[PDB]
Amino acid sequence: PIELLPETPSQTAGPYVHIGLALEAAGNPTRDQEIWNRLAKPDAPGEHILLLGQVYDGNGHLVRDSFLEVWQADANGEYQDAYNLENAFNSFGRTATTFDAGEWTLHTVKPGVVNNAAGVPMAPHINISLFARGINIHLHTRLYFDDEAQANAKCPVLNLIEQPQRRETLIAKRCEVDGKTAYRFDIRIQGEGETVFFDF
Amino acid sequence: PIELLPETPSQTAGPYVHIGLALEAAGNPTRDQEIWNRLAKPDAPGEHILLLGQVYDGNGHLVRDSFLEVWQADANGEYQDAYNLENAFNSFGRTATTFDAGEWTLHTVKPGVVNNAAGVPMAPHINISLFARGINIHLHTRLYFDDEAQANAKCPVLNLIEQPQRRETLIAKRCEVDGKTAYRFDIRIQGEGETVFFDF
Amino acid sequence: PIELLPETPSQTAGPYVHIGLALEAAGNPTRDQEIWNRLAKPDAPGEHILLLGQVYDGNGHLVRDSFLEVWQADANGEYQDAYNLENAFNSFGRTATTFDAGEWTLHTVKPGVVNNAAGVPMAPHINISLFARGINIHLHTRLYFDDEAQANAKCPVLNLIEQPQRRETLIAKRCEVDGKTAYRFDIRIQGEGETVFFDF
Amino acid sequence: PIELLPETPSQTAGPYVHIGLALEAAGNPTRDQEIWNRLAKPDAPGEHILLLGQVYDGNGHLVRDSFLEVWQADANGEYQDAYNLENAFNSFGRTATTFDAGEWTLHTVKPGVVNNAAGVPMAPHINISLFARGINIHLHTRLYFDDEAQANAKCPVLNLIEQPQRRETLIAKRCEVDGKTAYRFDIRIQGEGETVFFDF
Amino acid sequence: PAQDNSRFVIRDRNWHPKALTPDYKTSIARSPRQALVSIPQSISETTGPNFSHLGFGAHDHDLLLNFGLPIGERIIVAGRVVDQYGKPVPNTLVEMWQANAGGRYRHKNDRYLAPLDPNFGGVGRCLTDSDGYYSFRTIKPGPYPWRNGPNDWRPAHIHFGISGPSIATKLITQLYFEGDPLIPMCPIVKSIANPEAVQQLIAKLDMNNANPMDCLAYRFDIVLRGQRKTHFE
Amino acid sequence: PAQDNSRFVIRDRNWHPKALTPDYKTSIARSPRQALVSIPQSISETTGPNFSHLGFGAHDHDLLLNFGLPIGERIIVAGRVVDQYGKPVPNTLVEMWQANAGGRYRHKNDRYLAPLDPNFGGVGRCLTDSDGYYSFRTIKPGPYPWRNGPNDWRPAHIHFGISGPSIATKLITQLYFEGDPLIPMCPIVKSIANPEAVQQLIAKLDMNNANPMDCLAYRFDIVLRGQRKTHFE
Amino acid sequence: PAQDNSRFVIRDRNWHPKALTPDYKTSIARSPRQALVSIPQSISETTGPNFSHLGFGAHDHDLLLNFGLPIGERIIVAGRVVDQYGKPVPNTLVEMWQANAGGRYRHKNDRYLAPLDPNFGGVGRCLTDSDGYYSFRTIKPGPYPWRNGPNDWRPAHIHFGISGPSIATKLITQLYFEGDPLIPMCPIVKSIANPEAVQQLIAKLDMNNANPMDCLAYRFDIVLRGQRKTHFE
Ligand SMILES: O=C(O)Cc1ccc(O)c(O)c1
Ligand SMILES: O=C(O)Cc1ccc(O)c(O)c1
Ligand SMILES: O=C(O)Cc1ccc(O)c(O)c1
Ligand SMILES: O=C(O)Cc1ccc(O)c(O)c1
Ligand SMILES: [Fe+3]
Ligand SMILES: [Fe+3]
Ligand SMILES: [Fe+3]
Ligand SMILES: [Fe+3]
Repeated sequence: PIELLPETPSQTAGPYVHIGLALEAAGNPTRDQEIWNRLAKPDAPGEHILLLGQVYDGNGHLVRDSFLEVWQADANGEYQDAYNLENAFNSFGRTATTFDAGEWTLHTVKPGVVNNAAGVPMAPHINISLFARGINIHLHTRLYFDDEAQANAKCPVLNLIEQPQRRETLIAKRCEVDGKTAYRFDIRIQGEGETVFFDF
Repeated sequence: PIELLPETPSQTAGPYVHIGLALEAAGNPTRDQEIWNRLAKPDAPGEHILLLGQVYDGNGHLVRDSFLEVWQADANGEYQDAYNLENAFNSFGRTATTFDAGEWTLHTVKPGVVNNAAGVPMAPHINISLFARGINIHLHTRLYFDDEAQANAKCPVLNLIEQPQRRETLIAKRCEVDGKTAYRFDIRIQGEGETVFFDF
Repeated sequence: PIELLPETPSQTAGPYVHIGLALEAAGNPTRDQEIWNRLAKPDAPGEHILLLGQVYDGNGHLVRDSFLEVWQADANGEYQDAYNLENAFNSFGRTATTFDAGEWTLHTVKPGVVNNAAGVPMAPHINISLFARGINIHLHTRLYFDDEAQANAKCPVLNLIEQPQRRETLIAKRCEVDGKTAYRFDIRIQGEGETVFFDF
Repeated sequence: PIELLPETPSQTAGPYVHIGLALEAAGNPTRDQEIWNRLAKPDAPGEHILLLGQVYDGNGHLVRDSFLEVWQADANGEYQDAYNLENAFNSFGRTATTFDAGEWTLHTVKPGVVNNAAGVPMAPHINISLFARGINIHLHTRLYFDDEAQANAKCPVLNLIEQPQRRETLIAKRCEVDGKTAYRFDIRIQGEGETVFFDF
Repeated sequence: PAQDNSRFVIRDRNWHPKALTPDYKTSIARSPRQALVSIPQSISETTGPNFSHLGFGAHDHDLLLNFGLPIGERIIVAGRVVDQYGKPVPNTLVEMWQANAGGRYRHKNDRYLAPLDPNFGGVGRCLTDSDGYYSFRTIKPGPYPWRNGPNDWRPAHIHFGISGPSIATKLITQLYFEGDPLIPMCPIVKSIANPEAVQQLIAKLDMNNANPMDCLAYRFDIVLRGQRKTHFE
Repeated sequence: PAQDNSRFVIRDRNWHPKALTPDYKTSIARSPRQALVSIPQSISETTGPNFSHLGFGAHDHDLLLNFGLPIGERIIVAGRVVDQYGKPVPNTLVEMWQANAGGRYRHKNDRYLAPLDPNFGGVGRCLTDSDGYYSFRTIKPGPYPWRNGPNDWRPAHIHFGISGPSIATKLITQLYFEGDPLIPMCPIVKSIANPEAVQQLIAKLDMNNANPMDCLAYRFDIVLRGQRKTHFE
Repeated sequence: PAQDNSRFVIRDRNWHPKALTPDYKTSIARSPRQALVSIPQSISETTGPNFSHLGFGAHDHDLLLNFGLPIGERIIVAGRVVDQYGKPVPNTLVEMWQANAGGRYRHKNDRYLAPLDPNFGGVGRCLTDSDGYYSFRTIKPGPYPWRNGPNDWRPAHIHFGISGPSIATKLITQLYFEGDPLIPMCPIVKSIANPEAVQQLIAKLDMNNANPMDCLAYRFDIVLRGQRKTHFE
């Protein structure tokens, strides 16, 4: 058969990932421009939300050195790939869990609907990549919203998960923080209630 | 790099280990001098205690053919290496679990404090080696006492265990047997409440 | 390590090199345009000079089949790379030693000062490449002028030569030929007074 | 045939030899005890002398980074191998050439006579080992004295040198420095008047 | 907005290190036990951020000046980012981080006894050029002891992060130095089963890229997933 | 009392059998799922008992006389206990146990149909000499059937327990006999991943140590963790 | 006084580097053109100084403290000094010198742009013990660019000087680090014709001698000329 060049192999990010990808967190001076956790500026169209979560290992312990990267469409369900600190909205962000509480936060807007390759609409979702010490190759997942039951039920992606019980692991629970709309998305790397991770 | 002679590979002690190291238990006649579970003669200094416990497998079933070896300092925090049946106190002892009840016992004194290599005092502890059928290479653990919480909190060794909840597995629970001071120390080889095993 | 394609290996120019690069000297008819020893047209700016010299072997005998190539800046310390017979001045020229007297000559102007990579000015010099039978790979040298002692003393290049006495070998001695300013530059390939050859 | 283990191969001392073997010279702080150029203390028996010399390369240039080690008998022609800063005489010394003048000095006493293995007396001599940058493996030589013509003529070692002219290269010329008896011993590594170097 | 015009060659999960590699202790509790769910590529996965307009500072890629001169072996780390087809990946973000010359990281959590270097930070970022070339200037990091086995030491390494054209191509990896005797002993390195895969992680000494009497150079090329146009979909 | 004057070379957990070796059925539920926690060596780990004053019986090491003459092949099992540095381990405790000529153990729990040997116990103990030498006199044990797979047979073996200078060096192992065809089919033997490690478990026939017209001999040397003095601590 | 009781195995001048090795520029003018004159061994050559009574300071052999903690890879350099017969050389002087972590020497004449380390000198001395063992504690030196060819760089190396029992055995050499890609490219290294001789100069990573979570170790054994008693002379 035909063999191409092999992709460079992945390696864990390690516990010091912060010095390189989350300077503040590393407790180091930042540069003029940094990619962080604020995807939308106050004057950005769409419904402003706060996302927050915790990451658990197989023993039920918090993963305090985790690093996450997100990719989502804007409120119009469009991907803004031209990253710029001047934008009112950036489709991409970076976040990490506190060495203390071990919770991550992201300031964004609820994503608009996008169609799959076959033209079927997918429920509003946020693409997540999780990196950390002990993680050889990053994990891919999706965050869906509990208040989008109707859409969620019809998602061509959610429906690829054989066991309905497993689908619930991708649904973020709507809450309120300081009187602001928030959604909680906890990730269980291993064991009971283990979060669905994708390959693509 | 520099390579030394390889150490002889370990093998399971097997289910008949008693024939060689726990004669009485094998149901065989003993020899004049045997190494057993009575580390201290009644006339030995320090706080005389009785230690007892069970060993569980990954299914929560009792391990009735387990063999244990102990090493501890005397009441002055001193290791008495010259093994002699005439001594009032010996630092080394052997014990095994009943084929019936599956409980092991040891008669000794509460160990004194010893300093680590850096000069930091470790909380009073007993070094344990667990052998048994299905165990290819023996397991190393330490027994700590629940009435020494202060020292325990500052132990350089206990503190190397990342998760606080895992440190609890090494703490023996004080009780009384026939009006005598006893500490119960159960070992969970695998699963829920799995005991901390070391490498050194 | 990283290995590139190997450079084509050098070979001696041979004793008949003239047939290809010094037509007139071979005793052959020349072509319309030839690269020769007249770098400057009489109407060229700067101090017009005549350069001449001999080449000696390790026995002190004349090398009468030697071929030389020169590269120098104009009177403004500028390299004119666009070779054209119409230019008043060309940075590149070719010369050769007489099969009889064994002397080479060159008609040019005194070169202006150029700075090294670090921004330090080098004393006025002419870059020379010596080819000839018995010479497997060409020799690199520089011609400096004796009436520029000040600049010479501060040359970053001249100063890389450990022994002061060796630096003298690169200094051409001012004279006059037919009432014209001339500099004599003899090359000793080997032995007593051996000329400094470079690698770069 | 029989082959033993091969001796570790020699390597040049390099130009920085001083940081390790001649701290002062390196321009670094010295330690309490250093092996230097004063073999005898004023109260040492024998005729006190000053040795001095220069080292030349094949181009007749000074070798300013040379390092020499000497070994000689005392005035009684006895080797004092027990090195001690408290001794009135030490058989061993270290010296180096000045980065400036490029001259080395040694303060010692004229050596007594010693017999070869066959019982034949050798003329008073000093054993020298020369180390430096460009020197792959150190050079062995001997320093003899011009005022010991009689002995010199009969030396079993000097007489092993086939050409009488070559023998003169090992004879130090007696002089006076500040009204003190001195001997000059110049070493020519290569070329004209090349000093005799030994293998043993 | 980004558009779904590409497809990426499926990852070879047998080439890459598996999740569960027990010699690397922490991977025990941080690896899923359930199988990964395969999904078709969509705009969500085939797109990613472009960092062309990020405001990079002048010494972003020069660790010798971006934080006195650091103590350690001055080196240049350069290479090219290509896809599995051999096609260059221009205007892509390349980020790196490492320890100092002594194996000490400038991070809260680093308690290794080797001292910090007052003139060294340990972070760099570079956008690849039209030909997919990137380059950094730094000092060669030192081996780092870590609490794994009783005597585990990480080979000198530099952490690399590469974005590529999509979130599908995004990768985090590590560079090792040619000839390091520690390489074959590292549990993290060994997380990779194929010895051939390990070789792709070793930067080669590059004398041709070295600055005489200044600094040495190492070549490190990175291959991202092959990008192709959709067909008969 | 004992003193913290030594350090022991770290164990190679890839040389020794791993905890979970599924073909050896019982190991499934008796192997930890959490990684071992590595700890620095202290006086606790670098010291151990000295059995020099233990009151050994005169026939402690002679299985022929320590329990009629047993039926089976009369053999001497001798060897030396050294450390990884090749240094002898004198005055150390070596204990052994085994079955009779028929594969029957003198143990309650042994219900194998082969009968017991009235003149055979199957236990011995020996304290190595100044040179690290030990020796036992016994009869060659027979293969033993066990409930693992439906037709598993343990090769003839002798169980060994060695103390060494500390609890850090203490070891339990098994000796196998040169040329035994069962060796390579045993699930327990197979717990050892490296064929080279298995080789260390095989006693070689030693005609030089045999007593003509009496008994054969087998040589079994044991290597305990290398011991070194502390330095720059 | 010393006495003529020994004879030393003649040096193999084909094993050692020759005088004239043109790739190493400076050797051109610093090599004799006349043949060396062979001479029989006498008391002059078979004796040498004993340094047993030299007053060594406490940190003579510890470069980490003998001059703040230096920046660089903390390592231990240990080994044994033996003769060609394999016999140890006790109470012998071993001296060493090197550059800092960045390739900078603390010497007037060093103009390399890498900076000096305020806490590092670069000199050590150690007297071997009864078994011929020596040990040093320092930081791994960095490669050093030098004016030879236009792009020559010395591999990381440590200069060693060893006295031995006589002036006949005295030697100056250099230690190189296992796996250094620069080794085979060095004109000084290449002064040695036999590849097998080059191997004796490469210190091997010694994990067994390493101080966990502290510093690594390298093993470097030195062989001096064989010493024998005179016979039928
Ligand atoms: O704990 C781990 O995951 C291994 C490890 C530790 C420190 C590092 O800097 C690193 O790159 C990898
Ligand atoms: O069940 C097991 O662990 C295998 C086994 C059985 C009997 C033995 O004597 C023995 O040495 C090993
Ligand atoms: O004398 C020599 O250098 C050899 C030689 C002779 C004639 C040639 O044409 C030639 O190419 C080379
Ligand atoms: O010039 C030379 O002889 C080569 C060289 C230069 C500097 C050094 O430190 C060294 O050890 C060797
Ligand atoms: Fe790292
Ligand atoms: Fe058995
Ligand atoms: Fe030709
Ligand atoms: Fe050097």
